Amino acid sequence: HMFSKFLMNVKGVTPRGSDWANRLGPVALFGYGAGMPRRAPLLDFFLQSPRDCDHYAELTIHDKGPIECPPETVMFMPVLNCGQMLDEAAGTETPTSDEWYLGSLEASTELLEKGYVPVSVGGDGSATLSMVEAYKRLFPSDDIVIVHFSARPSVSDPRSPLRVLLDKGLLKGVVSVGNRQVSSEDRKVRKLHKMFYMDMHAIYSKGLFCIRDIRNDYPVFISIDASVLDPAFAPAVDSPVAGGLSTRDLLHIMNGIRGPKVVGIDVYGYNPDLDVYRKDNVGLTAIALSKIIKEGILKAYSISTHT
Amino acid sequence: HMFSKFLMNVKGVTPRGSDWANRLGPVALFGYGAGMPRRAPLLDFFLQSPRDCDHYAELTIHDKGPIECPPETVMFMPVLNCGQMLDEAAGTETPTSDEWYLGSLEASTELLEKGYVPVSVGGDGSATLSMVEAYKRLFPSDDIVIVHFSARPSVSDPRSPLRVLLDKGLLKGVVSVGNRQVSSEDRKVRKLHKMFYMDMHAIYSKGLFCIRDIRNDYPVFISIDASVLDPAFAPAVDSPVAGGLSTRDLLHIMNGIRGPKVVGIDVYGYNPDLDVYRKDNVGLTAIALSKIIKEGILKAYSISTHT
Amino acid sequence: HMFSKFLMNVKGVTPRGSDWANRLGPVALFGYGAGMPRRAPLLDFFLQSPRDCDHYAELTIHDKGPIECPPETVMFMPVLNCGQMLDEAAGTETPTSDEWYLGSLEASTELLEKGYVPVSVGGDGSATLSMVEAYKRLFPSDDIVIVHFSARPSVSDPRSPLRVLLDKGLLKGVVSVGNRQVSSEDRKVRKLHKMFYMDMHAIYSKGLFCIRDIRNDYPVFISIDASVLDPAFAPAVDSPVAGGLSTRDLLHIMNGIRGPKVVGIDVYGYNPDLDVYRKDNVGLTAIALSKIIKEGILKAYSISTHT
Amino acid sequence: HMFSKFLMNVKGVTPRGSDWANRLGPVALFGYGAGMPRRAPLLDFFLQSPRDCDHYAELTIHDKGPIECPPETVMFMPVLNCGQMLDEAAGTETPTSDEWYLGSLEASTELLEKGYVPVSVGGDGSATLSMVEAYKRLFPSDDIVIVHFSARPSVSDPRSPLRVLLDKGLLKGVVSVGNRQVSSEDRKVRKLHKMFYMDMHAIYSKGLFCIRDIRNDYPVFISIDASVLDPAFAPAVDSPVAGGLSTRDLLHIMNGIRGPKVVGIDVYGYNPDLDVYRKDNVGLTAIALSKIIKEGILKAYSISTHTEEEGMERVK
Amino acid sequence: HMFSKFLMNVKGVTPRGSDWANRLGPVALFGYGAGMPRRAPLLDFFLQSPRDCDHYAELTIHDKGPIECPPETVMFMPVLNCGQMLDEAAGTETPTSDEWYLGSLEASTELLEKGYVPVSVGGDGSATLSMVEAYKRLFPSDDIVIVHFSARPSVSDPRSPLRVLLDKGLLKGVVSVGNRQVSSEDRKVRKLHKMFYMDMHAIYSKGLFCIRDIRNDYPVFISIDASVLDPAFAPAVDSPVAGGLSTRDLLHIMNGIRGPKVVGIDVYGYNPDLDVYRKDNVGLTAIALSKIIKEGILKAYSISTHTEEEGMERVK
Amino acid sequence: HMFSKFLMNVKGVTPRGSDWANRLGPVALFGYGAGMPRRAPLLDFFLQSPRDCDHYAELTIHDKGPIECPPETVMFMPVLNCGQMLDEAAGTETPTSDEWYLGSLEASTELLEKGYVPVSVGGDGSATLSMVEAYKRLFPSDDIVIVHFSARPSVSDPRSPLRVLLDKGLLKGVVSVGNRQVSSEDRKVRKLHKMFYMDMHAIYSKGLFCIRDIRNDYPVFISIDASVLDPAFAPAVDSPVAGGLSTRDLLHIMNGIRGPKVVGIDVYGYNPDLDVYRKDNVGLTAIALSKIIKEGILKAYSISTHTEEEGMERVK
Repeated sequence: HMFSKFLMNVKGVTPRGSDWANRLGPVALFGYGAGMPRRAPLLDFFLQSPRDCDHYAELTIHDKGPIECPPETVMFMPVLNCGQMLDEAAGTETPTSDEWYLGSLEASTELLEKGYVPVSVGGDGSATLSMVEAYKRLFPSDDIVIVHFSARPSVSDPRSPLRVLLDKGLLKGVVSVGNRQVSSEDRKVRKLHKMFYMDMHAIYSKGLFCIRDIRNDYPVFISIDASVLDPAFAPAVDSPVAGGLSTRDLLHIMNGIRGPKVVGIDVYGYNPDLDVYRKDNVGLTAIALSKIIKEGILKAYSISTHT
Repeated sequence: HMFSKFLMNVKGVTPRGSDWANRLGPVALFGYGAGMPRRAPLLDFFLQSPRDCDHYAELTIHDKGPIECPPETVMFMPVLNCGQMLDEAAGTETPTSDEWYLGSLEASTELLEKGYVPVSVGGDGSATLSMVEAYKRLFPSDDIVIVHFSARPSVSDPRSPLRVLLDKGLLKGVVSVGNRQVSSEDRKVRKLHKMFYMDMHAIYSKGLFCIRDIRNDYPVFISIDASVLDPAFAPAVDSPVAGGLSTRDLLHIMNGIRGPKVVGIDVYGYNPDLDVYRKDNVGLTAIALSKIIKEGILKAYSISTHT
Repeated sequence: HMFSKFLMNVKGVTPRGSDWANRLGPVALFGYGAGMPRRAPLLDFFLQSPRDCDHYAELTIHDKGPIECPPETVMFMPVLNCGQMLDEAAGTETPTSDEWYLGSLEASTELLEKGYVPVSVGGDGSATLSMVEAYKRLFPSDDIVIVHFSARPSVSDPRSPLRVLLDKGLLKGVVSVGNRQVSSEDRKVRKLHKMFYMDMHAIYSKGLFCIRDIRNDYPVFISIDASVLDPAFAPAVDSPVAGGLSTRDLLHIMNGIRGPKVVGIDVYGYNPDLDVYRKDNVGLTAIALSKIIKEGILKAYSISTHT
Repeated sequence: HMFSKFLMNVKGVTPRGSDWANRLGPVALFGYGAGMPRRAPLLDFFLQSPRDCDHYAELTIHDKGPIECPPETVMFMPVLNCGQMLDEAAGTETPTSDEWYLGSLEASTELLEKGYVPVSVGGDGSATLSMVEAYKRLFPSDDIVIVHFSARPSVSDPRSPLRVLLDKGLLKGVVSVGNRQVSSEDRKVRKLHKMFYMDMHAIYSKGLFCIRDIRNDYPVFISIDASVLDPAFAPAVDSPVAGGLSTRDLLHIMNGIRGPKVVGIDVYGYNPDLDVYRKDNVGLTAIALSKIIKEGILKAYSISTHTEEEGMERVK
Repeated sequence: HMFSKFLMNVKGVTPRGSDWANRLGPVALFGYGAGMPRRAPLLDFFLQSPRDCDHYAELTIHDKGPIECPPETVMFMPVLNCGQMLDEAAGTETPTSDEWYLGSLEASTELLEKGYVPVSVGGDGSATLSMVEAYKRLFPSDDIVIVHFSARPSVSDPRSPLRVLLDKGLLKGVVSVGNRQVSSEDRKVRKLHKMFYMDMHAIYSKGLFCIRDIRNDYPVFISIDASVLDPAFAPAVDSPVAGGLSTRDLLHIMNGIRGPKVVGIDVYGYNPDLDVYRKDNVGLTAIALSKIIKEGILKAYSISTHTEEEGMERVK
Repeated sequence: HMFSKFLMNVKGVTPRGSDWANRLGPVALFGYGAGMPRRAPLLDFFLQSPRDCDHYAELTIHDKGPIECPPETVMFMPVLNCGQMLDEAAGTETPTSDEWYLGSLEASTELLEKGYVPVSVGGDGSATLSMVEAYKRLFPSDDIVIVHFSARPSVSDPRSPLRVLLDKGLLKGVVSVGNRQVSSEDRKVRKLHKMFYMDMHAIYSKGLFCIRDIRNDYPVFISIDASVLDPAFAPAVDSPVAGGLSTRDLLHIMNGIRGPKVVGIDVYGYNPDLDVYRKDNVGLTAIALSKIIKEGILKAYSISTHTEEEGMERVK
């Protein structure tokens, strides 16, 4: 409804240039706000952040096409900024969770068929559900695995984005990283669906930096909940749980993610009303998530299935 | 005096059910406020926190008995909430350090003879002195060792809780973990009483996650000062010292604590007036200490002398 | 101009006692404010901080001489407090970057010829330029190497303190530690001047605590930018970059710095208007940098070329 | 014929008792000499070696049943000594390859149907083909994985035991350990049959005492060629290849073998005429190999699919 | 009698000078052949081996005093060669067990009272019993710990040297290193006398180059059985057990031995008739053992209770 | 004379083709027997050993050219077998030291000018002096570093090959690996010529599989004395020193050798009369050494200055 301006802009996105096949990318970036306050400054804060990555590459942000492939010598990575989905000036009505879903499912379908890798910033994680279904519908043959970073397994509620994808059998497998609050009900669902998981204490006690190897052949959807970070690095989350990952811990682990291609990326769990602020009113979580998004984009451009 | 309501409630606590012998536990929880502001929100914040532990077990909080042993298949851990010692509505008079001592010594004696493991939350660390003496008086034959987590050795002042226990010879040994501010006077007392210590830089440079082994046969009292954490994780401490433990560091190390039983647990050094707050007025230290308390309780239920 | 009171005080500093030759030290401490707000509380906050180091030694702060060598049994380390360079009560005029330079170059020249090791606290890093030139002019034969801790290489701008020293060929070599934002232009300058660097992800993935060895024979200038720390530990920096060093990480690495003597120390990049504050108005970065300064001083007293 | 005395003794073996209900074991031990000199003293030398193992347990060797399942915690491991297959006394004729096969096939078949874990000692590796086919014929349902210790992949030759098992499609998977002489034809067969391998240099550089905890749920056959050991430890092999495992290395690696049960064990590649001998005529390889056989027997009694460790899942 | 020539030479040894004031050493070296063949060439072969050690120091062998305490930093280690105990020339009679004991007891007694650290070479291990009792008789005040390198616990037999020392209550503690053949009766004695042990498989899995820094304050006797080494390195032992230490492994582990001083050293378990020989008749075990004896002597000159490292305390 | 047949065959070698444009190789292999018994079978035994290497590549031995540069990805490594230097058939006179030198000097000179990497097998180490001087005479511009594997520094004697090269100032640097017998005169020469060294105990304690990634840009000569290996792996050396590298250890360490190219390789210190033999008269050292020669040849074909890893610089 007030996604309409955002939706029509994605509809007219110039399709993948014919030199982007046999090539990872390009990356399509947009803002997602489901379950979060209307004022969502994370996407804009990212666009303001420096574009030099941890690895020796640089993001190139374009508000509109044409998005064309550069030489692999200069190593630039084009990002098409599709902006916020919610037109914050088109009204005061709050979109229902079903409206967020439909709008997200439509934007993902469009960006994927156009040949872009969709990267959603913000929201409560419901975006994961919509753009995984969008890929599965467009490519029913492909097997999808989800690498999910969170403090919680988030598969307790049958209406959870991860739980819905599992019950509908759209996922080949699930990799849960950094859980540190696991209920018995979570364990039952983990057993039933046979999920692979590495809880926080397990990662720590077995060399946190000693994570590099093991081969994965299936296209990967990367779902990142901000709560996977320790509250000292990411306070702006609902019901924080201490003893989590550092920002550098998270970057290292996600750098070791293997696969033939990235299905999509979801960064979420961020609430500006819960953040810790510097005296100049900049939030800690925004700073942390800004670099996570960047290295997520780089991963979408450089992911390999085995080394 | 205004501990009277709290004290009479402990007096009527139903003694250990006859299926709790040959069994670790149960755990008795109460609030302690000596040397700290009257508004002590840490205990209440803990009771509000999620009860799923790092390990696959769950705390079960009861305000009153009966506290009975469940099957070891369901793995529940009963915690008897005895509430705050200081009746914050009974007056405006501040209890002296001697009154805090007497009240704490009486509550500990009662909870121990009832068959409970006492866990004290809050205060300045003086609670350590009182419930160690309460155990020693009730069990003069048993040898007690203290595992003490702090940024400082805290044995300089002859009136320090740790120093008093040492001079009175109630301790078999002392394990100081994570010191990073050691005076020459501290070193003299460490030499005289032959304390085992692993300073912060020593822990770090010799594999922080490489701490697991070595056998201990003596019942352990766990004394945890919040200052042992780095100020980035626990700012709410008097005279903070940078370069400390992360929350995950602390959880890992305390998980490796060995012994036949836990004498008692002291979590302290927390001042709400010194904390760093999120925009929704929740303090970082409260979040950190909330999980430390939980895994301390779990340790009291699962501690083993050697593996 | 309003450095005049500070400058005349350094002019009358009692020269190195004749028992300080064949001996590392003493250390001269002063405040530097170039490129930063006039209210610079870092130096005063350090002087207020505890003086017990990580290692079993203690700083002894003297506002005036005589600064004489104590026995190596008591292990005291004299620090001559020269106070803030900018007389915050002498006027409202802001010194130009050229005035900061001249004033700093003059104070360094004086403190060095007096036999002191200069330690500058605060500013934007321009102090590095002035006291390295002061040493080179006084000792043209000696070869100088810089160990530089920063999130950025800071050699992009031809007017950067590090870049100027390089182009003028006053440095034997450059060790950049903890970069995590490297532009292509940075890489070109790193290649041209043949700088040794260990970027953040490289340090982390190859055992962060596994850094100890390798021999260095050249006198070392230690330049520390606060941005090298993760924003969770040091938020008070311009344009923060997540995924940085912890305070303990930094202390460990700098402890492994080898050399025959310390040329000088620069701690900078701190802006009180950008810090995260506790409820009692103490900044996190100030706490972190306070201990970095202390162990920097200790390094100036105990540095060795190889073990 | 040559195997007559041995076979009829194997027939009369009283099947394992009901006391072994859902229990690993027991183990049946016999000599196998295909492709090797007539004097095959490795079996005799093992039966003379100490019974105490690395881990705290004791071998108990028996020539005849009943094989009593010991009290739950005494840590005894009964072994049924079935003796030598070839009876050198009766006859002077060397069995053909196919005769060795049929002999090993029937012996393995009988012991398996009686509920024994067969452990073959000696030979050139042809035993691996026989007893794996004996198990697969008796239990077509079970999926078998082979852990193969050797200096060579031993699948280049179309007539090789392992290559035959793979071409017949009788194996779920193959784990080759300690190869250090791999031909191009080997590598062509490796990808063709998708077999897992950890070459010798790869084991060494990635911490020899750091071999993973991958969970295996398929019954394991353990095929051990002596050539996997360095010639300094096991010189009694044809065409020795330097740069191999130490006996300690091998014991550690085989101790990490995972599975619900062992389908069978084959220890081979030993030739007395190629050994290095002490002044009292005891060979070094035989010393090393008797230790290998013993810990192989212990593995058959205590193998497990994985070590359950809370907080982390296990890759299959 | 048989020990007559050796004993009277030991008697005439000029006691260590005053220059050794509060100093480790010196070391007295002698041959000991109890339980072993008459030709015992290990001592002669050691005296022929190079003097330069692993760590930068040089052995200086002497047959007669005075043994001058070298300048503080020249890194010379004087060794007093006391020769063979049994004189094969004088007489053809084999000494009984008790005669070996009394001979070793008196020799050890004399060298200790003269201020020498006794290093015995050869025999079956009976020397450990003698010189430990010689030290304990001379210094009842001192508490002794024994570090025992062997493939076997060697305390099952009530008549075993180590078992006798434990039953007589002459030891503060015992550290058994490298066991890989442990019987149930052994384990019963181990808990009964509360002896510390690190079996071979435990040493290997937990990083062989990762043995701890536990502080020891008691004087150490070092009892070294050659069987602790793998048969590939030391085949000249009775009943060899595969899967042992390399010579390098052993040198590293014994280099980590802590203590105020060494009470004595015994290197045994070597039999020339069981060795593996090169074409020029040099045995492998003798090569390995001479290196072991040398680094044992160096240990006696430079042993320390602990390495003081700031920030962390040391477990006793 | 003695080298007549060998030399004139070396002269007629057709120089490497233009297909080797900016390419490592090819390798020329020849026997060298200075200081050793007349029967020198190490070369023959290597030419009989399997061609397949540790890493996936295959040796292809040739007696005569043309040596065709193989397709870019077939992983063949052509080796030119130049045979034995000394022709035992023609004449019964032992060459003097200087005659060995001149023979090796001219052979090395010819092969280098033809664009071959010379690999010498056998001798006492004198070959190192010859071919390094042959390279330095042909390429005075290039700075050479020597990687020297030995149990001894081998620079005490003023007449030692390495000491001569250092005194003549023909080397940029020297990396001594695996020393375990270092005299005081050695240490005096070490600081005097500022040579880098990693002694055996230092390699072991600091993780044997943990040797660094230091970048080297100078052409490397690889001088390999068999004594660097433990006597259990290589007993056929003069005055054996226990506590050395395993064959595996050595292969790993030499695989980490960095450089733009190999100037030459010398494998020596082997004496058939000092070896330990199997019952079929095959020596253990020869087995180990043929593996060493093979991986040395592979190193000459695939050596690199450093592994470029993003984010961290390399110490030169």
